[PDB]
Amino acid sequence: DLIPAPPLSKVPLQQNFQDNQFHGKWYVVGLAGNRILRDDQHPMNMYATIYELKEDKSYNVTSVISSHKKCEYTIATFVPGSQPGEFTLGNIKSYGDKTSYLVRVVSTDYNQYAVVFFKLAEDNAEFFAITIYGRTKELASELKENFIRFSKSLGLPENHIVFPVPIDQCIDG
Amino acid sequence: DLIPAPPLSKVPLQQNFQDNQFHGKWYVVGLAGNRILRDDQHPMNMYATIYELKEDKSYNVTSVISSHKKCEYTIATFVPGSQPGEFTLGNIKSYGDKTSYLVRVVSTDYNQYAVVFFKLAEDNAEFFAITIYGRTKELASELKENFIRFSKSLGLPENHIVFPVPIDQCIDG
Amino acid sequence: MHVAQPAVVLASSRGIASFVCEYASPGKATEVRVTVLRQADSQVTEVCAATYMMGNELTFLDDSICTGTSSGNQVNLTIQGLRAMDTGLYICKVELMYPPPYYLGIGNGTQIYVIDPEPC
Amino acid sequence: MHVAQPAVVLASSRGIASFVCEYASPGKATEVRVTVLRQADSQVTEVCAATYMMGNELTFLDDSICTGTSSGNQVNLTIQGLRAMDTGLYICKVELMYPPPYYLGIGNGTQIYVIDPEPC
Repeated sequence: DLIPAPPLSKVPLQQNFQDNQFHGKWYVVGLAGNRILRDDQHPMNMYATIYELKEDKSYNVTSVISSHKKCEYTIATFVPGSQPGEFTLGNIKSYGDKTSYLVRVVSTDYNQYAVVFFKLAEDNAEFFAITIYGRTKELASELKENFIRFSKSLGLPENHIVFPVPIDQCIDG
Repeated sequence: DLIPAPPLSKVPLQQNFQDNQFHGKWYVVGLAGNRILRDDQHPMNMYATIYELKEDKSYNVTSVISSHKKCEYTIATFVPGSQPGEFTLGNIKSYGDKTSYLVRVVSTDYNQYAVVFFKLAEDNAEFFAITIYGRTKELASELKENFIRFSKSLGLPENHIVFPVPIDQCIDG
Repeated sequence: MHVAQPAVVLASSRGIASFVCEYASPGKATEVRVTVLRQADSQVTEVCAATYMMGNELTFLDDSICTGTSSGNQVNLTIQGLRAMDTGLYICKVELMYPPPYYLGIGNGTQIYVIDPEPC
Repeated sequence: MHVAQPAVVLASSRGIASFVCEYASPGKATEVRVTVLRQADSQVTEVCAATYMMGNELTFLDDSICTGTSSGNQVNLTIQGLRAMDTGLYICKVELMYPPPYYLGIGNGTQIYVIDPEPC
């Protein structure tokens, strides 16, 4: 009963993506997906994701999260796909022919915001998400409004969209 | 911290009260007092009070209530006071010089509604209430509005006023 | 009338629970009746009842599982003889029975969880 | 992400509680981490944690009081070694750790009441 992944034709690709300008820390200002669910009783804390450029053009992707009495860092590798602005998992081959993972930078101005699309496809299910990053913990209202419209255009109702609450713990380190 | 009983000068007395027209069943459409508290989570069921006239002019007062898997009847005796329309308890003398009880019929048309005032005074406390009875389980909106204004005029905030919910169990017997 | 009582109580190993049901000041002349109702699996049964004047020891039916005292604006209750199968929501109903006007209050109930002792 | 769990569980005489924490379908590739937090007297402590793939037996730290299995969109947990002093609210935190994007859900918690057995 999970909302199906939208056709990739509805997900724009940032033109002439510049990897040497996209590196750095990006705060998660907005997050939507077929598994995301807004609950005012359980607001989500904001976290950050750092894109560290490697010599081979892939990115080390570090997410900084504020956990119970400590800060944590997750690690992932985004390997360049067929087009600039697209990537796949560094260990995707270890999942099998039926599993695929796509990262697509939808739109970014490198120094203010970035909209990224994620799609994990498996034999009998697809999980996709859209996130809007900010170089700061806050973004102009219009940018967030466009994010909501874009999310809906992908078949996501408004309650499948959350805006993490800004925090000072661990995400600024 | 209990709201003090209002001065009796603010509580009208039905003029030329007719005891031979006031007997019978009266449904409790409204009830207010310094101990009454409206709670929408615990609505009060309506009950009825029957005034049975005795040869000595007092009334046997029977309240019919719907209890757990059964109907119940309480009993009290209202003995004529100094003025027609006023009464006291039949066993008031057994409480002591410091205890007094007054019943005053404020207003009634005998065949539609009746507004009655009750005041129990003790050494260190006073408990008073106002009730509006109906010959039927429902009364015109205006009658209830006047009851609310009258209650407030006696120093009772609106949450100290409840309107029992009509029921079919036991009160029509 | 607001009736307050603890949300949860765990019966002792001896099957006993003690809690307080507070309500509006009754005064000295007012005859008050407290009725304990057990709600379980959407079913409601009367556990015990007592009619009293403020400040007196309560008198429940003989062989009753309830005992208690009345002090100020509350009844201090103890329910004994409880077994696991008796687990449920124990609701206090407090009625101002005399003199008129009749009025009452009902609490949200005290959930009593009962665990039967080990055979030793 | 909505995380569902029983509101109340009474620990057995042996100090054990078993319940389920359900959440959104994780899929087969997603690395999920479940963390059990104990809230008591406004204080929060981490009881146990395990990272797993859907359909596997969970691996908690050695000498851990938690054990369980993952099936479909839920984790079937058993917490043992509980004592009266351990009574509290056991909250399930479920995080989608890998691959991006990081996301999570937190349950309202399962209140576990613990009664210590009689010395016989």
